[PDB]
Amino acid sequence: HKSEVAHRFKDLGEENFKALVLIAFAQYLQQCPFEDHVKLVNEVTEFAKTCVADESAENCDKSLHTLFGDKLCTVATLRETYGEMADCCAKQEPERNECFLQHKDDNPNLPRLVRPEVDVMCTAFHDNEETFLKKYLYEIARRHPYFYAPELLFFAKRYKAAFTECCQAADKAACLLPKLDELRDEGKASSAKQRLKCASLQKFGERAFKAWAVARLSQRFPKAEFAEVSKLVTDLTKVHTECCHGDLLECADDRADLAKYICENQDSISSKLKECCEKPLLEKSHCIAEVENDEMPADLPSLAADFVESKDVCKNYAEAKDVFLGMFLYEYARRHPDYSVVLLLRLAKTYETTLEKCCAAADPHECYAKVFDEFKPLVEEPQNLIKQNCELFEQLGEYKFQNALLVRYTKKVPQVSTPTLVEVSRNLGKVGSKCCKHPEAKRMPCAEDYLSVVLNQLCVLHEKTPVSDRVTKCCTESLVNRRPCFSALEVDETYVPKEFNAETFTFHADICTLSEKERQIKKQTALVELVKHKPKATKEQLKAVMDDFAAFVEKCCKADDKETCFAEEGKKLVAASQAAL
Ligand SMILES: O=C(O)[C@](F)(OC(F)(F)C(F)(F)C(F)(F)F)C(F)(F)F
Ligand SMILES: O=C(O)[C@](F)(OC(F)(F)C(F)(F)C(F)(F)F)C(F)(F)F
Ligand SMILES: CCCCCCCCCCCCCC(=O)O
Ligand SMILES: CCCCCCCCCCCCCC(=O)O
Ligand SMILES: CCCCCCCCCCCCCC(=O)O
Ligand SMILES: CCCCCCCCCCCCCC(=O)O
Ligand SMILES: [Br-]
Repeated sequence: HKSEVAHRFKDLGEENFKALVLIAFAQYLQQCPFEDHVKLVNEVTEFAKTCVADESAENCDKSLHTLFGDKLCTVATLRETYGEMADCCAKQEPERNECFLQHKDDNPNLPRLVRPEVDVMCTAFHDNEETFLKKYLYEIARRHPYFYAPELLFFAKRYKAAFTECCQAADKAACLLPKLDELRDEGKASSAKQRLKCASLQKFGERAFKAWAVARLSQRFPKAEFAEVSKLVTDLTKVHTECCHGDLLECADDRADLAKYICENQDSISSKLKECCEKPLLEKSHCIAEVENDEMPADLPSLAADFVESKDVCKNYAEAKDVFLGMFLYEYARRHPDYSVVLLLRLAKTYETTLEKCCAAADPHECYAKVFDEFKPLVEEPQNLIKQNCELFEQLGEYKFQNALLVRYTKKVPQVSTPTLVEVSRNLGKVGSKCCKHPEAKRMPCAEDYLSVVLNQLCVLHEKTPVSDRVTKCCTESLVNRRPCFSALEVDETYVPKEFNAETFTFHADICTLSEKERQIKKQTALVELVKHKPKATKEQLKAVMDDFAAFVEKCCKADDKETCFAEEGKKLVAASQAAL
């Protein structure tokens, strides 16, 4: 096509084009005001319309990379505001585009966004909806400059739907606030997930990424042949490498080309792609990544024929070790969508270690005859953990389950800050809430999706502020051994009980006026501090103190005089608690 800008406008549509141009500029000019960005979008949009009317109009034949760079270099305050970045304007393309990619700021030093009152939000949405939504699209994009632009737009459309339905309801807040809390949690997870994959591609390697992909794609597309899975995996690895380099237009085109191939080869891939493949180009790649797993071929044979019995195991392996191990992973994963990818990789590393030892031993066939038995323990450990934890959750409920986790983790690593302990424990209790609702066959995959991001954030915080070598060890082990390591941590036998401090256990009536959330965190912060002072306390002993405290609040929160109840009846609860322990 002669005009890329015209081709994108016609393909995306005016509304979507204007929103993506706003996000693109906001992620590079993170310190320019919203009104400045609106003017840029309108200037690029009117030029695009000139090219849609006549593709041979001036500058309509230029690259979108050249047009983006030219506009960035027209900003008059560029040097004074961004310094080094302005020096990219002295370079020619393609060196200027690479220079801009290298000078984007990951940490904008900006104040946190404060959720306004519902009525203020709903009044703003009504009087000027586009302004309200684009202002917040700008605020988020400047704060998250590496978040894939098309996905941020998909979240904005979700936010629009929440405000449209809730701002005209009877209890707006009861409708909207639970939705904004869900969208925020989903957005933070996607950001962390996007950055984690790129950091993994560099730390663990391309071979490692490809094993992960073979396993996941064989679970989603079980009827596809190994060679189609191997093709999609080779292509998916190229898209991830480009996307992780940072260029949005290059990432979007690679992703779209792969979507086009998948949709032109559905009969050779999956029966669940019909609707994703009818959707517009902007949403096709996203839809495919969320597609449900296809049913597997009804009768599939045992894996022992080709992987244990056949006399040609060591021969087929030596011919191409990674192809053979990939075929094993493909065959095991297609049959086990109920497993985590990391479990399937543990089973693959066990077969590889076994073949490496037995294929060079006096008698190989006998040496590896019982390999499938080495897989049973690896499968039951994660399976039992899921059942045990999902059972304890059902008997307790989210908050109490979170509190059961709090005591467990505080005793395992008591050096961790009380705030870090409370958040991690609350987050993990949420994974259990959501995943334990899914059925047994989707629980382990659910847990992996969320634990991957919960644990890496924990390991990121620990790198910055290290406190335990045992956490460092688990955080610096093979990613296949990360969760098993954390789960194997035992109660710290070396920790010295923290010294008592009355204030930490001093409570006021301000608690009765707090939200459920703020009140839960206050109590949980105190439970952490209790276990830190009395780490040898038994579950019978702690339940007693917790039962006594609970009875204290309800009472002093119901007493004609409260400020005194909390003070007097609180000096007794503490002294009796100290004695029981
Ligand atoms: O396979 C793993 O090791 C895994 F990471 O954890 C786990 F199995 F889900 C688990 F063990 F944490 C539990 F408790 F949730 F089962 C997951 F999530 F990848 F499966
Ligand atoms: O695996 C564990 O021991 C772990 F505690 O997670 C967990 F137990 F699986 C869980 F409780 F978070 C749940 F809900 F997923 F089951 C942790 F911290 F190691 F990941
Ligand atoms: C990501 C695109 C968002 C555009 C619309 C956002 C509207 C919600 C504003 C209030 C949310 C503030 C952040 C929060 O939920 O804590
Ligand atoms: C695309 C087909 C072959 C490419 C990838 C197959 C590699 C086999 C993985 C065996 C090692 C698993 C452990 C790991 O890398 O994390
Ligand atoms: C000059 C500003 C250019 C901004 C245009 C950005 C276009 C990105 C949208 C590409 C469509 C998404 C493709 C995909 O992810 O499958
Ligand atoms: C060493 C003296 C400790 C003071 C006693 C108060 C400790 C209770 C804090 C945790 C309460 C648990 C909350 C709950 O069960 O709902
Ligand atoms: Br910490």
